[PDB]
Amino acid sequence: GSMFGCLVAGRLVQTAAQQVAEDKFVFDLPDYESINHVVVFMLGTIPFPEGMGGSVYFSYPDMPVWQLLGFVTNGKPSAIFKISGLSVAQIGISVELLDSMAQQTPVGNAAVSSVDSFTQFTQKMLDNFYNFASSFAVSQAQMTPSPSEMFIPANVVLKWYENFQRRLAQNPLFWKT
Amino acid sequence: SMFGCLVAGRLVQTAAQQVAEDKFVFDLPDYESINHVVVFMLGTIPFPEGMGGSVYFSYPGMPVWQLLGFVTNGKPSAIFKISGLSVAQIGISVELLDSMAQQTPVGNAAVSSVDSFTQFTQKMLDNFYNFASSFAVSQAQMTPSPSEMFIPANVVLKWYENFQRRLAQNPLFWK
Repeated sequence: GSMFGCLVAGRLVQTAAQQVAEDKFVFDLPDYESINHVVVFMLGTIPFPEGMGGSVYFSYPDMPVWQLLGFVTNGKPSAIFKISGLSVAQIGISVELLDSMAQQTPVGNAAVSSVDSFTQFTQKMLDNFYNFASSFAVSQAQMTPSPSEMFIPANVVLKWYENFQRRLAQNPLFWKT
Repeated sequence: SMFGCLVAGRLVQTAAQQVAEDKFVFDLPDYESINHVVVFMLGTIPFPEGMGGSVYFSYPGMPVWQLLGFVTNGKPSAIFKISGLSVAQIGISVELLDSMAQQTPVGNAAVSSVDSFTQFTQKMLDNFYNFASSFAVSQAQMTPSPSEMFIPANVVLKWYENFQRRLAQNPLFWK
């Protein structure tokens, strides 16, 4: 039956999926270049049969190409997936065996966490630093022997970042007021 | 029922509590585990012409409401970041679109607060530079390590001055 919902921010919820098989459902995403995230969820009307779950796929025609985004289950009946990166795209939902889904690997870049904003900035801050500062990095063997010339060890970046991750994992709001 | 409400990872709720002829409420248990909430129109009942929906969030402390954003006929769905400010509430108030136009949502789909995230970026920048600066060493004081790379301290300072200057002009210039 009709057990799935598909949502793109700014548009109306889709609840009528084309059934391309007994265990497969497909939504169309028109003008998908505009879309960063998709919300896929169970309608709450029909649960997954025993031992079953949902494998969520995305497809952009080039012909099609199905990339595994993640999963939807009875205990986790909704998810937000990032579509950015990878006119009419498709969202596919395959009803699979749970033990089969357990051996599948969804593409990284698809998962959305409560920490993405903080992680994205910090990584881009350090990348920005690297691209700028590494052009000036030198080994000791390469230095013009100036006794008072000040330097900063490059490996402080990794030590700061590793510390940042530990602090972020323990509390995403360690920095707040 | 006119609206749908979804905490990402949980089951969608579609049975809003009408508390007034123009206001609707969803109850959300355990808000400490709530990160993303999706509020949308079911597509059964549209707003009357000239009206829209202002979405508010309340968290206990004692209940304080906050403007998350809007859902309208023009934009029938919206995603809101919640983590960052055990039962919370999503409130949907039917308002004039002209009234909603002068309201300022604290939130965003990516961050709970535009101003709190600005504070985050500024603190991370300062914390990183402060940490890195601490290890400043003159060539006279360096202990021989052939496989270590060193950055000129003035280059590090220049990057820091550049980054905060650029972060000021456009807080999202990095992305």
